Amino acid sequence: AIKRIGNHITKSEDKREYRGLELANGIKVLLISDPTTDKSSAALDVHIGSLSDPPNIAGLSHFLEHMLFLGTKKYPKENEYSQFLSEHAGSSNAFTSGEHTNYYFDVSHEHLEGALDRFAQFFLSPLFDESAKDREVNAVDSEHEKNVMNDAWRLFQLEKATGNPKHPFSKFGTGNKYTLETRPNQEGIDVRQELLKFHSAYYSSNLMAVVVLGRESLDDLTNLVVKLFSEVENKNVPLPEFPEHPFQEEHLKQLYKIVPIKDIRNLYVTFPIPDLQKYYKSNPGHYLGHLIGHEGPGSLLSELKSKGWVNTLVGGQKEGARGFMFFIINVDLTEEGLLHVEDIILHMFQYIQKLRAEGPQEWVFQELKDLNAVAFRFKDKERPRGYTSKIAGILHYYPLEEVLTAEYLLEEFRPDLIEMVLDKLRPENVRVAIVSKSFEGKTDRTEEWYGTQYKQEAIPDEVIKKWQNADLNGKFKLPTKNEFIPTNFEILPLEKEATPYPALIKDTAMSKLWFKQDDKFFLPKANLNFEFFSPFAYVDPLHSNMAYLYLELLKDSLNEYAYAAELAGLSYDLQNTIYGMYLSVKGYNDKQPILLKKIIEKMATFEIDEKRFEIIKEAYMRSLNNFRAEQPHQHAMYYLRLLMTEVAWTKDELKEALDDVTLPRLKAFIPQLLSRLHIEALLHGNITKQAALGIMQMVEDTLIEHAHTKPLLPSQLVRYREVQLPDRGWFVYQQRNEVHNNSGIEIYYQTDMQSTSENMFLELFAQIISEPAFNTLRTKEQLGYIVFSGPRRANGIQGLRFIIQSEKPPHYLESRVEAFLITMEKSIEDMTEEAFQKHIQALAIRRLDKPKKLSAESAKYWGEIISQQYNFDRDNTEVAYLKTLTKEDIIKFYKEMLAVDAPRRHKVSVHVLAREMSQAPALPQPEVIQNMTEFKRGLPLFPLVKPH
Repeated sequence: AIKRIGNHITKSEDKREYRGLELANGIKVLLISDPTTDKSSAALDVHIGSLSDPPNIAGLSHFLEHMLFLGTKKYPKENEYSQFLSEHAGSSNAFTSGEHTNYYFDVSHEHLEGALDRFAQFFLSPLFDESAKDREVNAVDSEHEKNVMNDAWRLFQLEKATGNPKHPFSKFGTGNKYTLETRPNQEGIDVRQELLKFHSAYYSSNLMAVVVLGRESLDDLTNLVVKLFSEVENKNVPLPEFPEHPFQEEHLKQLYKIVPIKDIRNLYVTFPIPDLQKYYKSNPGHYLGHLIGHEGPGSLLSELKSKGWVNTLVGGQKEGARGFMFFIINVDLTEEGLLHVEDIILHMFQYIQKLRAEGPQEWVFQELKDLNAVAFRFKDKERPRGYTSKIAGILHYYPLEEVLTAEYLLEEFRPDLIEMVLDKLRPENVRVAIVSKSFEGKTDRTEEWYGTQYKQEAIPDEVIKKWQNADLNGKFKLPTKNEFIPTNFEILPLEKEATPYPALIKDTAMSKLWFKQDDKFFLPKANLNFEFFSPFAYVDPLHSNMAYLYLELLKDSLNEYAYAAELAGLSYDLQNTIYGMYLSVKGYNDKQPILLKKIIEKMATFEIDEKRFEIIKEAYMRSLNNFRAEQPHQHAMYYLRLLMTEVAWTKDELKEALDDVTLPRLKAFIPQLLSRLHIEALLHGNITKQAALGIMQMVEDTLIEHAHTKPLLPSQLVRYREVQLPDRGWFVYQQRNEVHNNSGIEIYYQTDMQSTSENMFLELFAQIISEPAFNTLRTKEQLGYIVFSGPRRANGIQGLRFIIQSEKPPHYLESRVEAFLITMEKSIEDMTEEAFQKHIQALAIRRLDKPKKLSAESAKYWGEIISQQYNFDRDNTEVAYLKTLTKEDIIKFYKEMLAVDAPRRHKVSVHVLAREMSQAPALPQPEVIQNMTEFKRGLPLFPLVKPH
């Protein structure tokens, strides 16, 4: 079905040449040409989802697109494709939606022909082997098993599940092992003959969406792949649509009271709405999402904050099926926000009435049109993974020139659409869902798969009647026009000062300031990473509690102003560290000194409300004891950063210390905190050197203006040290989770500080323990799913750790860890020069890459500024050291540091018990650890690093 069509594609700043076409067998094709990209890619999306399954077997298309990986007529071996992307660093994956299933992969540089040769003939010959089936059923069951207690997918499926049992929306997407293979054979149904049925009948027809991120040209890749794709044969399967929303009045105007897993409280408002996909030109859904969840003066959220009932919210247009679509409003609840919900709904109806008074607005449409104008015009680049799959997800509805101006460009104003959705948004169309933990003994209708319990209990008419007629206005106003719109579009020419790295352009006894500007990237955006530094931050639980509650109520106050900036592409973040408080602003070049001036002056002189303080106290206090409940890999990493620092406060003691925190103590504390402190900042983007000096001066002068901050002396530039191990010891202890029936472990190894040898040693060892541990332990030995291996780099200290959550005895697990160590030990001496050379070159390309997004490289540089290293030319350092390595060196690495007969043994594991609690030698005995403090009492501390 070899057909070819291309022309100019509206592609914004980008240099990547593009073409789109479509083959006569129903395959959407996008041609990407770029002569400067390393990794080439391609990604096929079938416009068939898991709602198109047969009514008896769930996740059948899901399981087939799993099984469509393995086995061709040309290469019937199992991982052959995948191993071929293990040769050249590729990483395929695929995902499934209600109407789509989307394969995607990449490839090293030019090797596309191979993977495409191993990818095209999936349609001709599926095999359905022994091993594929018998391992993939375990992979699907684990895929569902990690989705058992995940509350997002849980509440997702609960939305999926409380509808029409007749609508094909009512299919179960993933499927566990009970529905996957236990259900057909107990019914006598052959799984494989169905697989052949499903593959033959459904897949082959139409609605594919290929893209090809290639780095050759357009024409040569074109007449390769059109030729290469004629074996897919059209069958004319019609386009699957739904002519009605699944809520045919049995389920409308309804409430639910839901008990979650994590102790959260949410209220959910849902509208099933027909499609406006044909109206992608005018797009009322952006207007609705823009207008509903707005946060300004006279807004709904301003009143709910003003009554203190809702902390934060998100609502808006939810994408759905071809026929129907959704419209959500999801709000947070306080105590009597849990108790006085109806009036909240009344306030929502007042906001609806506000929308009913002014009707649509045009200056809003021009404003949002200009925002998407500029913002679509100024697009940076694309991710070689994820972007292509996303566009290919949206590629179904648009011609080959509309693939970029997808929804990110709007032509026309259609107030009749706004009249339609205004007419749609009525108390008739509301779905309600209450999320609270306290509904025990009260909910009968239990979920079948997951097991949550709920009740219908339809709203009586008195509330309804009062809801329709009483839609009036109180103190609600239209959201004022933005003023943070930019006119700064001027590219600043690079100066005589052509440094490739930020120089210390300003030094005081107060601060230290680093700055660069983008020679490559050329965007009107900038980064800001202010860090407040204070002794008093981590001194105790009590002042740290006050710091967290301070910054919480700080952002909570300044949010209602912040929303217009956040809507414009002006981000900020207040955070706390072990050091002090953490600020990271990022965004455009418009009101940068101005907004920053406001921020600094606001958190400089800041005030507190009473009931606001009560809410921040109670709410984070409720957020405290949730940290018993997380997964033990997360909990174990918390213990890892617990043990491997100098001082560390546990979450219980920190939890208990809020029993006495009153508002006057904090309000006395605050300027004392603000009395002295340090700021050290990295500024990166579209400004100048002298204006940066003025911005810094501005900031510190603003501080001295408010709280009369004076500089620090360089003896209170402290850092935390890290714990020495007694050179031969292997120490461990255990904690116990209540909820999970799984044990976790993290297996720490102190090598050394980052010296030039140790970086390439540990990196090389990390890659050689990367793939075979995934190959033999998690895959082959089937230990668990949360199996993790690899490096640890913290506090200027290298490390090696192994994160494994499973249902095993942990010492049994240790024994096979050590067995894997012996396996690797033997696997060392078996290395040829090909493993050697390909392995170190793949390590080089893993390490070496020039940054694509400016926000990424700033996070790396920032991550080095907080670690006080600053050696930005570590890359040349590492590559120059890398050429000087042997294999016997890594035995020299192995023996004294890693082996069991080690004089220099620095071994340590961490156990985490489960809820209820092939040959290994005799390792030495561990220690019991009752008091971690009395443990750390007599233990040495590491040196710190000479800063580059």
